[PDB]
This record gives sequence, C-alpha cells and structure tokens, in this order.
Amino acid sequence: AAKDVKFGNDARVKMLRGVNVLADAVKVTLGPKGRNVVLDKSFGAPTITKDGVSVAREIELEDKFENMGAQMVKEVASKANDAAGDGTTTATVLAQAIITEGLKAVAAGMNPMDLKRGIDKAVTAAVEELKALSVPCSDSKAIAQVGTISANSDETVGKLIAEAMDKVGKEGVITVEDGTGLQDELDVVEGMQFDRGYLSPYFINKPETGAVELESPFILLADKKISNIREMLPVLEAVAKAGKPLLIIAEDVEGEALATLVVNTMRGIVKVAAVKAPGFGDRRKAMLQDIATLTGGTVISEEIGMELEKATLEDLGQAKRVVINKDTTTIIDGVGEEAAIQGRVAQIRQQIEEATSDYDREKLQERVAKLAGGVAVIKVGAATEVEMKEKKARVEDALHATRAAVEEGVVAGGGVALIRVASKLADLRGQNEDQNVGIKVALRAMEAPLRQIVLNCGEEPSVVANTVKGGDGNYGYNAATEEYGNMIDMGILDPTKVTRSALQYAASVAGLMITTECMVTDLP
Amino acid sequence: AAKDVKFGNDARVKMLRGVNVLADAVKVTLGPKGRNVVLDKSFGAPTITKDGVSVAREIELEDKFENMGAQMVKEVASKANDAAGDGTTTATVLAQAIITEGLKAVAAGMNPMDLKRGIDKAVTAAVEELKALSVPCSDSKAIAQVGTISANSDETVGKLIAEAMDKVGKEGVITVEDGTGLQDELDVVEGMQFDRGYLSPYFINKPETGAVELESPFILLADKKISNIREMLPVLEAVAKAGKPLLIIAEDVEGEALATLVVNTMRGIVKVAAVKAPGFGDRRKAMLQDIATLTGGTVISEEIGMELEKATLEDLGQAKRVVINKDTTTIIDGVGEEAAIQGRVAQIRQQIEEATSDYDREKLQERVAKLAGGVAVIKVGAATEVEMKEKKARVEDALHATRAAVEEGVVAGGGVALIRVASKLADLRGQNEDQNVGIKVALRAMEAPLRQIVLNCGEEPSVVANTVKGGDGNYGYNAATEEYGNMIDMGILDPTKVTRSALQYAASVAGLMITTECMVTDLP
Amino acid sequence: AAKDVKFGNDARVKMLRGVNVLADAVKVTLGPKGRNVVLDKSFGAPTITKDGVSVAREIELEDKFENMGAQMVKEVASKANDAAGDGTTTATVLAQAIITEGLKAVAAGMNPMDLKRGIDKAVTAAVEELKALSVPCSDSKAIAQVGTISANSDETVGKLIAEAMDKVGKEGVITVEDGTGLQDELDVVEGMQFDRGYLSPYFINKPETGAVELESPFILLADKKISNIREMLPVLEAVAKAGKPLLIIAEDVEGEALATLVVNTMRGIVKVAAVKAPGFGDRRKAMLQDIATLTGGTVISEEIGMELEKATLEDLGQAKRVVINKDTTTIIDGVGEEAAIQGRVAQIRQQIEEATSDYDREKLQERVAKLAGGVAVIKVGAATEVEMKEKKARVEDALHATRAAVEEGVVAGGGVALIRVASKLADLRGQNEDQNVGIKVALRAMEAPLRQIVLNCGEEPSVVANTVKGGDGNYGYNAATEEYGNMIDMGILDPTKVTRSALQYAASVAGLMITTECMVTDLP
Ligand SMILES: Nc1ncnc2c1ncn2[C@@H]1O[C@H](COP(=O)(O)OP(=O)(O)OP(=O)(O)O)[C@@H](O)[C@H]1O
Ligand SMILES: Nc1ncnc2c1ncn2[C@@H]1O[C@H](COP(=O)(O)OP(=O)(O)OP(=O)(O)O)[C@@H](O)[C@H]1O
Ligand SMILES: Nc1ncnc2c1ncn2[C@@H]1O[C@H](COP(=O)(O)OP(=O)(O)OP(=O)(O)O)[C@@H](O)[C@H]1O
Ligand SMILES: [K+]
Ligand SMILES: [K+]
Ligand SMILES: [K+]
Ligand SMILES: [Mg+2]
Ligand SMILES: [Mg+2]
Ligand SMILES: [Mg+2]
Repeated sequence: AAKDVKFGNDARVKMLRGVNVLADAVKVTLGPKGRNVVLDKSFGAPTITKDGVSVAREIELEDKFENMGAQMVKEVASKANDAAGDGTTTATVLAQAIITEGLKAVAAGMNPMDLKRGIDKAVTAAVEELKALSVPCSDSKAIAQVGTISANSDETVGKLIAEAMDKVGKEGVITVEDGTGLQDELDVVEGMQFDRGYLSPYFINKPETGAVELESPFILLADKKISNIREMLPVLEAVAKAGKPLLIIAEDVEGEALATLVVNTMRGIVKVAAVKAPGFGDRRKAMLQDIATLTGGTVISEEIGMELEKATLEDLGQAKRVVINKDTTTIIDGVGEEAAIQGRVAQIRQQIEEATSDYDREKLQERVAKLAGGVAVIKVGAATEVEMKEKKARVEDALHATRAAVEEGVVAGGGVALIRVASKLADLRGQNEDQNVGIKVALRAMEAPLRQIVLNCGEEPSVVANTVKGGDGNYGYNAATEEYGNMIDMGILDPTKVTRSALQYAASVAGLMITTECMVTDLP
Repeated sequence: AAKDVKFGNDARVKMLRGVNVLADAVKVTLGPKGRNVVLDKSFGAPTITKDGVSVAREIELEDKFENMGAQMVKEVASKANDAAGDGTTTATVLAQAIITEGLKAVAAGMNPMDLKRGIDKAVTAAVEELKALSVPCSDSKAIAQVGTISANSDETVGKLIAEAMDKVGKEGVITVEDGTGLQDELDVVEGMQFDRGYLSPYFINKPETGAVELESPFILLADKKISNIREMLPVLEAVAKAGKPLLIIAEDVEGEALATLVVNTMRGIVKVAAVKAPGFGDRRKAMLQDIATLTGGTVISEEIGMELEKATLEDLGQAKRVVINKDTTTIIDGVGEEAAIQGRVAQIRQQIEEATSDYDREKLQERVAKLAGGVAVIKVGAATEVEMKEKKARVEDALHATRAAVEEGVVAGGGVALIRVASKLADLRGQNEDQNVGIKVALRAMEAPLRQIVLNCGEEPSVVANTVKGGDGNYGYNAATEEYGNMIDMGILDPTKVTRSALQYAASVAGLMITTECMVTDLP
Repeated sequence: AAKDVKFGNDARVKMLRGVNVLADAVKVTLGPKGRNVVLDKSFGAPTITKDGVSVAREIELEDKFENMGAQMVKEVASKANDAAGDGTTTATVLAQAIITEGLKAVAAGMNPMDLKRGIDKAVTAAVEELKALSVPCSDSKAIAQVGTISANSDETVGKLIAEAMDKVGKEGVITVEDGTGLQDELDVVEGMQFDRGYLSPYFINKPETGAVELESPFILLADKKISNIREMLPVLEAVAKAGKPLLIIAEDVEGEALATLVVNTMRGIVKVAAVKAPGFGDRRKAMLQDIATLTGGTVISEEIGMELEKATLEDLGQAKRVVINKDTTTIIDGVGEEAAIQGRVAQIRQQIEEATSDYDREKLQERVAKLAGGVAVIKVGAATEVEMKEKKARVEDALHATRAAVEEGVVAGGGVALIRVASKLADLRGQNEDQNVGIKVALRAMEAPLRQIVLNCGEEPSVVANTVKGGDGNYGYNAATEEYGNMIDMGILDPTKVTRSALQYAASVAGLMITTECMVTDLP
C-alpha cells in the first residue's frame, strides 16, 4: 500500500508528541504521592493502578506517526520492568527528557549522531556512578524500606517481604498472591511438598482430615507405571516383613493393585500411601531423582537395568514423615544423603545458568528451593477486588525492589542519587561539541526523576530540586514528608539495579530516537 | 486501538456522573416506602422489582467513562448482595455518598490517597461500632421482624421464615420456591428422602398412589450394578427366610433381575423395592455411606474386597419404614447407629470448611440436614407472574436478612444505627488533616441511608434526620409509619452483618475511587 | 448495552399509553355488538376475529416503554384465556380501567403501594361477591344460553354444546372442529374405538366397506411383538377349537404370521382380525390394560411371568363386537368386569390429580371417557375459510363458557353482575386513605365491562349504566336488544369462573403496574 512519510522536523514533532503523551500518562503515578490511573476494561470492571510500565503498555494514539513513536518509547518502561520490575516510571521520564533535549539540540541545526554518541557516553558514566553510589541493602530493615518505597510507602509490605526471604532463605522461592480476607499473610514450606494426593481414600489413616500419613516411609521411586502386585510381591513382602509404611511415588498404581493395597491397609499387612511421581516426563524423572537424593533411595527405571520385581527395601527411598492429603504429599525430612541434595541442586543451578527461558531457570530454582531450602508464599488480602489488584501490584513492585536491592544495593531514593550522579558528570565532553551537547542533553535529563516525584507532591520541583542539589550525597527530598534530608536515613531506598536499568534503557532508546530524519508509516 | 484518555477533574466528573446515575437508579427502592422499577426484558414480559443490587446490575451508560465508573461502583451492591443478600441499596447509597464527599474534598486541591486512608480508618471504626451495636436476633419474633423489614414490611414472610428454621432446625436447609396457588407454603422433610423411585411398578404395594412401601426394610447398599439374580441368591434367600421387605439402594437393578424380583413380589417370595443410589460417583458413595450410617448397613463395594454374593442380611441396611413412590424413596427412621451419622456429618462439615465453592459446602450442608436434622421448603403464591417474582424476591431477601440477623444480630433499622455509629466517631482524626478530611467524608456519608429511606417516604430527610439524631440508640424514624421511636421495638430490624458488609464494600470501593487521576478507555 | 431509563411520571405515561393501546384494540370485540378485527397474515389471507385475547396477543409497539407496558398488560387477557378461556376482553377492559384510575391516584401524589394493597383488598372482596352471586348453570338450557352469549348471541352453538355434553356425559370429552359443508355437526362415540385398523385386507369380512368385524371376539392383549405362529399355536388352536373370532391387539403381527392368519381366514380355520395396540409404551400398556379391564382379559407381557405360548382363551380378552376398518378398531361392548373399568379410570383420574401438564390430564381424562363414558365431537361448517375460523373460535369460546358455567354457575351478564358486586363494596376501606383510594379505584373500574359492552352497541354507557345501576340483581342492559331487564331470564349468561378469573388477573397485574417508579430498557 502507499505509505505515509514525514521528513525532517515533522517526523521529530510527531515523535515528540507521541513520547510526551506516553510519558505524561506514565509519570502521574511516580513518587510516594503519585496518583492512580483508572484503566477501563472492555470485559469486566476497570482496573486501578499506580504502576508505571502498566500505564505505559496501554498507550496508543490514532495518529500513526505519534502512535509508532509512542510504540518506540514504550520500550523504555517495558525493558525497565523486564530487568528490575520497578522504577519504570523513572525510566519513562528519563527517556522523555533525553529525547526532548536531544531533539532540541537537533533543532539547533547540528548532528544527531554525535548527540547519540555523547548521550551514550554520559549515560554510561552515569550508570557507573550509580553503581559506585550503590549502598548494599541486605538487612531486612533496608530491604523492608526498599519494598516500602516501591509499594508506595507501605512499610507492612516491605516488612512482610523481608520476613518472607528470611523464612524461605536466599535459595528459596518467594511468591506474592491474593488471600481470601482483607489482610496479607505469609506461609513458608520446607522440604518436599508435591501435589500428589493419595490414589485411594482407603489409605487415609486420619479421616478427620481425609489424609494419609506415613512414618519412616518406604519411598518406592518407580519411573514406571506400577500395575500388578506380582511386580510388588518381593518388595511388598519385604515391606510387610519390615512392617514400616511404604510410600508410592511412581507414575501410578492400577485399580487392582490399588484394591489389593487398600484392602491390606485395613487388613494391617502394609500401610501404603499410593501417590504419583511429581513432574511429567523429563521433569518427572527430575522430581523422582530429587526425591531419591533427599530420601537416599533409587529411582526404579528400566533402561538402566532393573525391575520392580527386582526392587527391595534398598531401592525404596526412606523418609522420616510423609504426609499425604487429598492433594499434597509432603516428604518431611527424607532420610537420605544431603550430599546428593547439594550435588543435585548444583547440576540444577548449572541448568539454570544454561536455562535461557525464565520458566526453565525458575523451575530449576524451585527444584533447588524444595531440595535445598524452602518455599514461601505471600498471600495478600483486600475487601474488594480493585483494591486486591492495586495492593497486590504494589506488593510485587515491593518484591522486585527488595530483591534488586539485595542484589545490587540501594542509593539515595526519590530521584536524588541521580541528581548527585549528574553533578558528578558536569564535565564530560565527547568527540566534538556535538557530542558535548549530547552529554549536556543527558545531564539535563538526569534530574527529571526527583523533579517529577516532587511535582506529584505539588511542590516547586525547581526550588525543591535546587535545595536538594544544595546538599549532596543522600541529602534529598522526602517527597511523602515534603522535607529534605538523607534519603537513606528515613528509608527512601531504591535498588541500584532499578535505576541503572531504567537509565540504560532510556538512553539506548533516546540515542536512535534523536537521529531520526526519515520516518515512514502507512496511509491512514 | 487508539484509546480515550482523560486527566484531572474531567476523570472525577465522569466517575461521579456514572456513580450518581447508578445510585439514583438503585435508591428509589430503599426503605419500606421504596417504589418498584420495571426492568424491560427483550424476551418475555418486563419484570418488576424492589431489590437494590438487582437494579444496580442492570445499569450501563453509553458514555464510556461514565459507564465504566458505573462498572466500578456496581461492585458495592454486587458484593453487598454476595455477602449478606440484603441491604444492597444501603450499600449503594453509602458508596455514592462517600465517593461524592471525597471527590469534593479532592476538588479542594488536596491529597486523595490520604483521604482514602482516613476513609478506611473511619469506616473500620464504624464497622466496629455497628458490630458492637449488634443486638442478637435469634428468637422467631425478631426473625419475623427482620423478614418483615427486608420483605418490604411483610410480617407473613418473616413469620414463615422463622417457622421454617423452627421446623427444619438450624443445621437443616430452608428454600424459598414457587407455589401453584395464590399463597405461600412451608414444608419440612425429615430423614433422607432421595428422588430414587421404584425401578418397577410391579413393586408397588399401594397402586392407589402408585408407590412402594417397605416396613423394616433390608437396605442392600450396593455401589455396583446388579447384573444377575445369581449375585442375590445369598441375600434374597436370606431375606425370603427373613421375610422382611428388601429395599435395593444400588447403582441399579438389571431388567432380568428386575423381572425376577417383580415376579417374586406377586409370587409373594420377597417384598422387593428396587431403587437407585442417590448421587453419582463420589456423591453417590457419600449418599450410600449416609444411608448406611442411618440404617446400620454397609455400602457393598469391591475395592474394599468383598462381593455381592458374599453379602448377607447384615450388609443389608435396616430401616423402620421406607416409602418409595414413582420419584422419591424416603428412608423414614433408618434403624441404625446415629453416632456414625454425626461422625459422617462431622467429616461433612470438615468438607464444608474446606469447601470453597458455595455449591460444595451447600451439598455437604444438605447432607448434614438429611442425616442430622431435616429439610424445609418455602413456597410462594401469586395470581400473575410479576407479582410472583416481586413477592418471591422479597421473601428471599427477607430470608437472607433473617439468617444474617441470626448470625450477627440486628441493630437499629432504617438508617438509624448508622446515625448512632457516625455520632460515635465524630472525633476520629487520621495521620494528616488530609486523613482527617477523609474521616469526615466517611462520617458525613454515613448518615445517608436514613435520608434516602425517609425521602422514599416523602418526608424532610433534613428535619426528620435531625429529629432522629436528637434521640439516640434505637430512637429513629419509623419510615413506613412516618414516626420517631425505637427501631428495635417497632419491628424495624436490620442485620448487623448486612450493614457491616454494605459499609465495608462501599468504603473499599470509594477509597480507590477518590484517588482516581486518569481514565483510559477505547475511543468511541 | 447502553440502557434507556425512564423515571417518574414519564414512565407512568408510557405505561398508560401502552395499556390504553392494547385495551382499545381489544375492547372493540366486547359484547354481542363487538366489532371484528382483520389481523393480517404475512402468509395466507388474514383472519377475522371477535375474540379478546386473540386480539390482545398480537399487540406490539415500537416504543419500548409503551411496548413494555403493553406486554405487562397483555398478561391479563392471556391469563384470563388460560384460566377460563372466555371473557378475556372483559379482563383487559377491567385491567385498563384499574391501571388508569390507580395512575390517576398516584398522579395526585399519594402512596402507590398502599393503592395496590387497597386495590387487592377491594378486588378480593369483589371476587367473593361474584362467587356468592354465582347462579348454577348445569341444565342444557342455561348451558345453551351461556354458549349463545359467548358465541356472540348464537343459540345454535350453545344448544349444540349442551347436546354434546348430553350425548357424551360429563366424564366424556367434547371437541369442536371444523366440518366439510356449510353446517356444524355433533358426533358422540361410546366404548372402545382406537385407530388401529386391520393389519391385512384379507381379514376384511366386508369388502363393500373394507372393514373387519368380529363377534364375541377373543382379544389377545399381547404387550409384545407377535412374530411366529409357533408362538400362537396354543392360542390359535384354542381359538379354532373355540371357533370364536380372534382379535389381536398387540404391538404387531409379523408378515409370516399375518400371511398364515389371513390364509386361515378364507381357509375357514380362524376368523382373525390383527390390529395394533393403541398407544406407545406406557400409554400403549395403559390402553392394553383399559381393554383388559373392559373385556375381562389379561395383558400378555413377559415380566409378570407368562408368555404368548402360555396364553389361552382366558388371556384372550372377550368382547361382544369389535368393528375394525382400514383405520379404527372399535371394541363395542367388551364383555368383561366393569369394576376393573372404574378402578382403572379411578387410577387414571388420580394420575390427572398429579398430572401437571394439561396434556397429561387430557390424555388421562380421555382414557376415562373411553373406558367409562364416551367421546363427543363438534364440527364447524360454512361456505368459506375465514368463516371456518370465526365460527370455530366462537363455538370454542362458547364451549369454554358453558363448561365454566357448569363448573361455577353463572351471574348477571353484560357486566351487570359486576355492577351489583361493586355496589356491594362501596364501603370498603383499607389501612389508610391510600388503601381506601385504591379500593375506590377498583370500585370505579368495576363498572367498565357493561359500559364498554353498551358502547360497542352504540348507546350512552353513562345513561345506560346509570339505569342499570338504578335496578339491581339481574336488572341490567340487554346489549344486543338495547333494552334493560333481567340478565338471567332472557338468556344473557356468563360463567362466574370467567368473570372471577378476569377480575383476579386484572387486579394482580394492575397492583404492581401502579406502584412502579422507574423503567430500564435498551436504547432504541
Ligand atoms: N517517601 C518517599 N520520599 C521520596 N521519594 C520517594 C518516596 N517514596 C518513593 N519515592 C520515590 O518515588 C518513586 C516511587 O514511585 P512508584 O513506586 O510509584 O514508581 P517507580 O518505583 O518509579 O516505578 P514502578 O511503577 O515500576 O514501581 C521512586 O523513584 C522512589 O525513589
Ligand atoms: N418500617 C420501617 N421503618 C423504618 N425503616 C424501615 C422500615 N422498613 C424498612 N426500613 C429500612 O429501609 C430499608 C429497607 O429497604 P429495602 O428492604 O427495600 O432494601 P434493603 O434492605 O436496603 O436492600 P435489599 O434490596 O438488598 O433487600 C432498610 O434500611 C431498613 O432498615
Ligand atoms: N345480549 C347481550 N346482552 C348483554 N350483555 C351481553 C350480551 N351478549 C353478550 N354480552 C356480554 O358481552 C360479553 C360477551 O361478548 P364477547 O364474547 O364478544 O366477549 P368476551 O366474553 O369478553 O370475550 P372472549 O369470548 O373473547 O373471551 C360478556 O361480558 C357478556 O356478558
Ligand atoms: K509508578
Ligand atoms: K431496596
Ligand atoms: K370478545
Ligand atoms: Mg517502585
Ligand atoms: Mg432488605
Ligand atoms: Mg364467551
């Protein structure tokens, strides 16, 4: 089809318009006094959000040029959320400021490519200064403060998140979800707990709970479908002679074998709980070997060279307690070597490092968390459901900030460390005065976050930012409190990863955003 | 698609317009003198209702922003009906009042999120004051009065409701349904009566009713398909020797054994009634175990490890009387261990507490009702159908309010206890003057329900509400009578649960409603 | 979708407009001088009708709100036809008058629900007065008069209807159909006559009519398929030895068996007429048992414990005469126990009592009428097809009125007994002046039927109704004769059921029609 092309300043005007629209929509939610953006939903009820990339990803314009400029500027918030999951509004504001200043420099009749070169130089130096200005955040206090700041000044959320990684450990998994009531809560799970309920309620030794519990159980790890008691005659006779409970973690147990086993349960012969092997296929064998490592047993497999009729007490993994309910089979203290546990989680972490999909690395990380540490779950509560969504989003922003602050540390919060960094780079010069103008573009843009945070509080971002710049280090502006002081002190803490990724993506977008000369869309 | 985005006071104006439209439609039905609304039906004749959430759920606007604002405000009535099933119009009125006052506060150029914090603080205190002001409603008189008030001043409805729980007991089930004549009706059923008619009319011992009746029956509980009489030669010989009637509650009886048994019936060998096991699968096993508990029998199964040919008189459950008609089989006074019934319904109640779906907990509650107490049914009568719908809806609203009043007690009805509670909180102050103004928003909005109830009666809500506030406690306005006095005494009873849930949901919506800054919807 | 909402007096005006349109279309057919309405048929020629509910059910309005009110007011005529099948125009007129007067009362600013309460009170009293004013219509004279008035002053129709129940008896069934020529026809059928012609023409003992007739027939009631003579060797040998004609009422007789039987018919061995068992399944067994009761025979079925090869003369039911033609098999005077006939029809009437569908009770009443009484048919003859339609509908209205008058009696015709009833209620007062005004609304609306009937006759409904009210009892206005005088004596009779149901449904609709405040409908 015939295309629609804008050359020269017109293309830049469309770009600035789209970028400004998207950034104006995003930035109203920045800072502790940022407000919420109500998003209509064609299906169901509208949502209420204060997240930056959430607002950014919903922005499209009817003007094709402005729309696709907004499409290119949405990448800043999208990638900032992708990296750190927080500070997306700061990324959008910084990108818009860099783009505007660089376009103004282009409007002076000078090379945009050297503007991009200088912008990249200055922002690289600024990211370095942010990383060097990083102060570690590994104490649950500062972690809770970081989560607070990214939960829109919510101390309870950051506190609960710090308690969550405290309960689960560093190698454990922390999850934020909804609770049923109006209040949030945290639960941590240690050892193995896999959602494989008993394959028959007749195994239930505690009908008041509808659950099976086995003590010092024999965990027959069968990477096979358990069918005929003739397969289990040697092993189940050996277990009845042993008398201790046997736990079935296999592909399944058939109806006739299940009938024999259940009958024997109230015949008193064998106290067996039949459940399935967690995972499916490769992950099924992964869980099977995981349980074997925890319980010191062997996975009954056929291609390796043994049979179920060859299985005896030794092939049976051994645990201390295995609680089976209608859904979960919790191997509590699998009686087996820890050494195979660390070796398994080591191969698992090697897989994580070789896992490109976040899904793969996360599944393997959860394999570690079950096998090595624990699993913690945060439930969040609210009376209504828009409150549910907003509070859960804030709690997960807090989670992202807490983890990133554990990762890289923190800096002076509220866009103040960026002001310090910009003060640290007022001297940088590129290859030509054009690259120097690009550096000045970046430097002028670096003070936008605090100014926008303060503007969301309704002060003078000019006067307030000036007073903040008057002090240095962590001296800033407590935007929620409307005061100046050490941003680290009162707990205005932002992860260095958050700000660094935001700045990097903002500059990387703005560098090519400035150098646009020919812009083509389709005809409307 | 290109979106339609709004900022500033325009967003709040659109929110307020949609919310006001929805609440104005809702509140014409509040109070004893509330009027009805005809809802047109594209299919069939239009309907007439005085319910609040029913009117609320039908409201949508052509204006996208106002329409979706109505979408978020409809949540108040929807959730109030979900929790309490009554007082939904009061919830809508309270939500609209809080929203309007908080938006007015925002219009003063002041912080909305602190308004939300103060509103939540004041409303939590108000819910506490309401619950502390709860007076118990467990006697049939106060139940009748609650049903009266929530059936639009209909004493017959609340009376029938109190009589219903009196007949069925508290663990029993009460249902409001349609009657054929011009009048309401109440029926209670004891024991199990399960809709499993005789599998053959030749079993009918009373053809004048076309029904089978067995006395001291042998209840063969066989969770298996009867396939040949050869399966029943042990039990049928044992019963012909016993001579007492045998009742079959099995999976089914095949046609050949059915023919043999029917022949034996007029051959006089065994007095047979063949019916099926109520439920299907797991619920079928549940019903079979229930019948076994009451009748002192055992469900014939093969996984447990025994055959029907192995069954004898003992495996046949025993009752006092079992009446089988073309549809139902009523095990009247199953002669068997009650203790197993209470243990069974205890496991059933454990399931109820572990039943998240209302369907699951309700099925298990009915299992309790049949096994422990009884089952009650309320009918309703009318000449035409719009009358039928309006009356039955009033009866069910009254049922919901009576049960909520049994649960949490009652308070001063007609928007009066809310006035007392608001008077109890005139002092509360939040974190800042912003939260204080939010608390005052909540306090000012708390008194709206009396105003709307009085206005639906056509008085001066100002002067009448002032006179109501002049007295306290249960002194208020008898809106139907258009007089002042004790709300509790004059039969003006509203459940504390109803008002508490209404207030909670109204405030929880209004809190984020106030903090709205931007709207994003599709372009029209 | 975006809704169209009407509040207050706009909604009331739209309701009244729809009601008025529907009632104006209906009432032109009221009285002996009601005028006919051509209803266009998109397929075929339009019809000409003087029926009230027939005109009412065709009313559709483009205005959603007027159409809404019209749909709610159509219920009056629909339910009046549903209950009594007659006097539907009177129901529509009464409902319109009550609605108009109640809307006028509400337009005075007074409480609508109390108006509904008073209207219901007054109409309940009026229905009681109508029932107390009922004078029996059981003799053929008053039946003919009721039919005449409800056949729009057609004595032939009511006469034929009285003759119809005279020929068929009260337990019998009267049916009105159209005839072939220009004259109506009445036919009565007694005993058994089921449309099961001979299975083969070689059974025909009278080729001049193509019919089979058996004298003292042996009725083989086989609830089974009859296949091979080897099944019938005992039966047919027993018949040939008995020499009596053998009538087979079974599922069928197979082609080889039929060929052998037909051969034997002109071989002189057995005079067999093979016909099928009337009904299908349960109703087939019901017909078989009815014939067994009438003919003193036994139904051959396997599940009781006998076989066709076990059948002999005793299992062969016995009749006096069975006339079989190409279609029907008429067991005329089945010689057998009448006691089982009355017991069976008593069970069938029991089934009527727990028959929910009108089809169920109709089937069962026809079973009784065949087995106990008779069956009657009324034809409708005329030169053309529109005359078919009009005459048949008129005759069936007359039939409905005659039966309802046999049921509850009659009252003064032409809306005069209603005038007397309203004169008997001029004092009723409700709980408040609002209920009193509702009662007065009902009383004022009560005189509408006579006034509209007279207006259809072209007199002064004012002066005429005033003169009617001046006299009392049966003194009224002979609308057809344009004269005053006794309604009962000169043959103006209407069922008390018709008027009572009409008034009840009119008030039941109008009660909620008055109290509505608001409308909800889709946008046009
Ligand atoms: N009490 C406070 N005083 C000063 N600055 C604060 C305060 N609380 C938060 N901030 C700053 O404001 C921002 C927090 O706002 P918000 O959490 O809504 O957005 P974000 O962290 O930039 O992005 P995201 O939408 O991805 O979570 C951060 O830049 C933080 O440093
Ligand atoms: N006779 C009365 N005197 C005073 N207040 C009354 C009287 N009857 C009802 N009320 C009050 O008016 C309201 C009853 O109105 P209505 O029953 O139509 O709606 P609701 O209870 O708010 O909600 P729902 O539509 O869910 O049933 C309640 O707030 C009740 O306390
Ligand atoms: N000769 C008459 N004198 C007085 N009133 C009469 C006379 N004939 C009929 N009526 C009255 O007119 C009505 C009968 O007319 P018509 O059969 O057309 O209407 P309907 O009975 O209301 O309607 P439908 O049979 O369609 O339900 C009755 O109210 C009857 O009392
Ligand atoms: K944000
Ligand atoms: K209401
Ligand atoms: K008519
Ligand atoms: Mg944040
Ligand atoms: Mg109510
Ligand atoms: Mg008639």
